[PDB]
Amino acid sequence: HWGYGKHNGPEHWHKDFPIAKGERQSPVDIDTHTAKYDPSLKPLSVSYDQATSLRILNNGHAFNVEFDDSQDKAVLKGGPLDGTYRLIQFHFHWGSLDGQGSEHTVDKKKYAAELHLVHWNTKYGDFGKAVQQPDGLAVLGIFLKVGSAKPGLQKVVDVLDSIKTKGKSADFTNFDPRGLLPESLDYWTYPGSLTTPPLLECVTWIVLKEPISVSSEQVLKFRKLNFNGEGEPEELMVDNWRPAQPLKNRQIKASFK
Ligand SMILES: CN[C@@H]1CN(c2cccc(OC)c2)S(=O)(=O)c2sc(S(N)(=O)=O)cc21
Ligand SMILES: [Hg+2]
Ligand SMILES: [Zn+2]
Repeated sequence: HWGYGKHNGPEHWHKDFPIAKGERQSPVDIDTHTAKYDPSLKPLSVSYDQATSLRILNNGHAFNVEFDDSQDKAVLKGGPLDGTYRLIQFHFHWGSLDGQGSEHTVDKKKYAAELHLVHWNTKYGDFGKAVQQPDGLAVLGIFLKVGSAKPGLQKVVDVLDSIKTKGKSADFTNFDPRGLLPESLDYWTYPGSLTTPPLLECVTWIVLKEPISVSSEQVLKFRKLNFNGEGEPEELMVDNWRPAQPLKNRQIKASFK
């Protein structure tokens, strides 16, 4: 199956998923000088106060924290969006070194990791239906740089022991995602896709200008996960990121000057 290795990495995905070569694929490099400042952009509205996390699991590609998206508990609104988007899960993409890991790049600069808070448009009924629409999902991209520790990430870090191998999951209730947000909500936005197969072009990418910083040992724990299941030969989960795709006939709007 697809993965991030030489024989099943991103440069092979198109063979099983032709959309890999589509017109609005992510991630892309964000050129700060050619991004158009759009004054008609509203501020983002991130309502994560009623967020209910439930479980965290290693799905072979990364660890995911899932939330109870049965009701509008943690929604994203405003910004370039029209409609309410419910939070369903969040994951990370990191590297084997501190100078790579982010999918999106700013002026060709890569960050240690990138957090993705995934939401689906509520006018579509369920996630399954949202993925069949050009405006079905909204993903909040947040870069992570190495520096001081982010206290809000530590709770996630401690539990990685329990989900070391593919398929393992653990209960992860009462987690407040608000602790992983930067001070500023200034963003860049553009229409794109999922960065992993099936590579569907249903996403409105909202990438924040301000990155959060985590410690060296915090991201270190990330690199100790396993792509493989228990028993199989160990394959360290690192560099689970896709390289930037051509921007093509698209424009990146900035919510700031
Ligand atoms: C592996 N695909 C990931 C999980 N998803 C998924 C799960 C079930 C079905 C499906 O499509 C039919 C997609 S997902 O939509 O939550 C996302 S979003 C995303 S990223 N890096 O672009 O943010 C990676 C994945
Ligand atoms: Hg779509
Ligand atoms: Zn992602």
